[PDB]
Amino acid sequence: DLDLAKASATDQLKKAKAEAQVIIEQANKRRSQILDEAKAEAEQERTKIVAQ
Amino acid sequence: MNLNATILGQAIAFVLFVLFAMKYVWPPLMAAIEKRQKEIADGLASAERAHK
Repeated sequence: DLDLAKASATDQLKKAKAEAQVIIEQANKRRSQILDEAKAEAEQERTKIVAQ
Repeated sequence: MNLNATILGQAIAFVLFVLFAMKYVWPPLMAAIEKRQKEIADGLASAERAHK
């Protein structure tokens, strides 16, 4: 029963260590998306105003 | 009845049987008993840790 307990604990900790890395990688992906679209709009709106 | 020199002849045989029993009979047996007791209780400890 204790050799089942070790297996289960290690497996679930590996799962959670994968999940955390996935979550934070997607967080950095979202950061990149936000920043690049902000860079694009910073020119779209400037060109709009300078044509107005 | 007849108080007799045997009152001494017994006491010798007494103090001998006490010592050989002490040094060379009791620890050998109680060590095995305590070994089986501790090594049954360790399984209960293992079950508790498995749950914990």
